[PDB]
Amino acid sequence: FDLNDFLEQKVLVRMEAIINSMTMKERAKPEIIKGSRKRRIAAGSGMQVQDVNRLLKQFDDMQRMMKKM
RNA sequence: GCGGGUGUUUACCAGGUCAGGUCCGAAAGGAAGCAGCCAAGGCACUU
Repeated sequence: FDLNDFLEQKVLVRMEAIINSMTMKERAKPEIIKGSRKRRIAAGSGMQVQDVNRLLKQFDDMQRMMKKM
């Protein structure tokens, strides 16, 4: 379960836009997303880095909920 | 070696285009621009 499936699953428009600025590798291996990438992304989707982190924050909790059944 | 071709590779770090999202604007319209793609470079092979 990567950022892709989570993509298929109105704050949504923004959560989609953020993921839509990532590369295929970033959507598949979310951990490789550190500072520099975050800035590229944040700016790429007209967002604030803090927002991106929120997005990553959610997907993480969402991820865990998966790895429990 | 020069040129051509082919496979593959490359988040951002002044190439082009720019979905989605963003900014300015009441609006009409403007601005920037990630991913993709194209191009370009790399690693090889080839002619």
